Amino acid sequence: GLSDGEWQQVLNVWGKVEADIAGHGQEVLIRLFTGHPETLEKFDKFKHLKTEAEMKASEDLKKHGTVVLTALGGILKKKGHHEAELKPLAQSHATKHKIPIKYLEFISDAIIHVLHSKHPGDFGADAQGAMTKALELFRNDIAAKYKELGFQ
Ligand code: HEM
Repeated sequence: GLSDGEWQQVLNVWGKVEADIAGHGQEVLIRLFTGHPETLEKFDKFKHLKTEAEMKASEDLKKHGTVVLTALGGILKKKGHHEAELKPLAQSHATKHKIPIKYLEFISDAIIHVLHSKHPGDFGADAQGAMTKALELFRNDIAAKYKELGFQ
């Protein structure tokens, strides 16, 4: 649960992402894959990537980063009223992709890391607080659907 002022911070930060969605999406995925190499094994289309240089050169990885962040941005713009947008993603991630909730924690922290890396000194303590709360809400509502499905 976020206040109006917190949502305002979230959507202000998101404007930074929307200025270069593919570059942010690329770096988020590279941070996830290099920090947590077990996550790469969930992607049949990226498992061939052995080095970060290969990851950086991959146009399909940048494409997938655009898909991921476009979906997250659509959810964030709902300011918590995201049941319809979140349900299909929870279902596909539990039943088809088999993504444990832990990996959603990993990517949440990766988003925070990339924001500081690309906007050093321009991602303030209030903005980090609000973004973290928004990603926690997203993860918690997915977790509720995972529990319904019995997925671990
Ligand atoms: C911010 C969180 C994320 C968002 C919004 C997101 C969004 C999406 C979307 C929109 C798709 C395509 C449609 C679908 O299959 O449902 C997708 C595919 C996928 N997601 Fe996620 N995702 C997230 C996190 C992750 C994480 C953490 C992993 C794994 C570590 C992951 C693994 C996958 C895989 C394996 C695919 C299928 C890729 C394919 O082969 O083309 N997702 N995701």
